[PDB]
Amino acid sequence: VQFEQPRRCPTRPEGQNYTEGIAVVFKENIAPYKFKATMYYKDVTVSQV
Amino acid sequence: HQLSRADVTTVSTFIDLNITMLEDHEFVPLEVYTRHEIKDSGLLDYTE
Repeated sequence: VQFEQPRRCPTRPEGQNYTEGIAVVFKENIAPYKFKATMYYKDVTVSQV
Repeated sequence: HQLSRADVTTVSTFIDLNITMLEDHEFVPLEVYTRHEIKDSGLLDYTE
């Protein structure tokens, strides 16, 4: 018999490469468009007594 | 005569240890009810 000779050891994987950056994350807009309006009308009442 | 190492039986002094990496996992979006379903669960919609 003979002793097994040294095995090839695992290596540390390269690792992940990361790009630094700034981000803005946008979602679907669900907010209604809002604006200002002015109503001009006249309450007309006719009473029969 | 000479001979190859493969001609001699091999016994190991090494202790085995088998480590495997945790594989990648992808999480998909998943909701029980969407907003459309929640809004549609009303019987009358005042706006409509």
